[PDB]
Amino acid sequence: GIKGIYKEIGSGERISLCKLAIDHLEQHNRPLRLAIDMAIWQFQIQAARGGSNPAIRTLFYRFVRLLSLGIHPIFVFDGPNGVSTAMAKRLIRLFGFTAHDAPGEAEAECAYLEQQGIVDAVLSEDVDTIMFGSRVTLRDWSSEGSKGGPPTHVTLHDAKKIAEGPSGLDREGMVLVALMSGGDYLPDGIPGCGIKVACQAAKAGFGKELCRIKRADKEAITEWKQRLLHELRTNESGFFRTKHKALEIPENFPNMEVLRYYTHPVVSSPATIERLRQEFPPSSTVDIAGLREFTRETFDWTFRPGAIKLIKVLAPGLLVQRCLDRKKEESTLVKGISMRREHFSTDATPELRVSFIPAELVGLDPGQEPEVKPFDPWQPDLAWVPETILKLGVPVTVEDWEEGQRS
DNA sequence: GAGCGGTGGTTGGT
DNA sequence: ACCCACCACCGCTCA
Ligand SMILES: [Cs+]
Ligand SMILES: [Mg+2]
Repeated sequence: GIKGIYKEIGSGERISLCKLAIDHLEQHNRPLRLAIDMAIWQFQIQAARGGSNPAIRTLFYRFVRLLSLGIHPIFVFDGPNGVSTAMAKRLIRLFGFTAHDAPGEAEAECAYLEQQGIVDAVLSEDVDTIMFGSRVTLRDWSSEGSKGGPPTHVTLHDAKKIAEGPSGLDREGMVLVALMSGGDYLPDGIPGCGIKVACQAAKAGFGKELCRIKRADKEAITEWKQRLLHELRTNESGFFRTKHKALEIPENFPNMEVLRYYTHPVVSSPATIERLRQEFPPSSTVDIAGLREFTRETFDWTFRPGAIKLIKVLAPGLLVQRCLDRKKEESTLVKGISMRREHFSTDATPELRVSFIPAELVGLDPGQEPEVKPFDPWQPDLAWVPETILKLGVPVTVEDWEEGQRS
């Protein structure tokens, strides 16, 4: 669920992470904060094959991507109300990211962080998060189009734009379409009533009128239900396309308790949100010797090769992350810039081509582990890094480069 | 989760 | 007793 929702609210805007991240960093003068439901991995991560722990491995590579976007993730886990939590939590930590346990459903807790200002956006499996208070929700972190390769884009959904848009659906309206047409907890709903007639009741306000009703008031329900049931068997207001005389409404319906599960979901306590306001983001500091230990054991990246490869794979990410904390000791991170580009894979975010020493940047020496065309972690390597990030961490190397081009 | 073609049911009109 | 378009529901397919 919700089956067929995107025909009503639109498919979302397909934008890249880079652009969302650098735009935010430009307007708000600090990195984008993202609550990531941990359910997105389950059925996207188990397609890698070979080696040791391919599921954990793609998680590893996506975390290195999150570093290179300069994004501050908080990773959210379902509570009591394939990829292993323990592992995963340990790797979230080695990367200097944050792991958060929801009291109840992760989707609900995410939306709640966003609406409390702990994060600026939710990245989820779908837009269920909108029924839960979400305003800016992402889905489908994935390669762009048929270009089969790097996962660079997400699909962005904007609750305020949807509610104003052709479908008019808002949080209270969708919730009504979930009750009748089916959701996670009540996959049935009103039998025989699907998305098209449910969206027609939502734009007739029936979703507002019910989310405003307490469950105690029993008198108010019947007036609402009898009213709704009457427009259904008659279509007196023209609320719908046709008339549904045989569309049976169950006695239980509406199930307020299931309704309340959306309108007042089990989310963290106020004290938890307070703790979060002060502890997130934390000191984003990647544990280098920790990742080394992890990768040797988890991925069988053993001895010098493994060390080399961990250096190559993590150095561009560590450069971005170092830039956003930070005579000319800018050189400790960047040796030079060679070129500029506004590539479509970032919706044309300006990038500069930075030269750097991988092994020096990471801090590992491969000669201190056993030795058993090639990549030399002491030669310069070259990454494309967003300009806006370079001007914050290495301002004078950008200026020098900028003067070189004028000349 | 989401798309897609099929199937069977409801409505309004032939 | 038929069509007709629309819809809702099913089963499969890809992750
Ligand atoms: Cs239904
Ligand atoms: Mg869901």
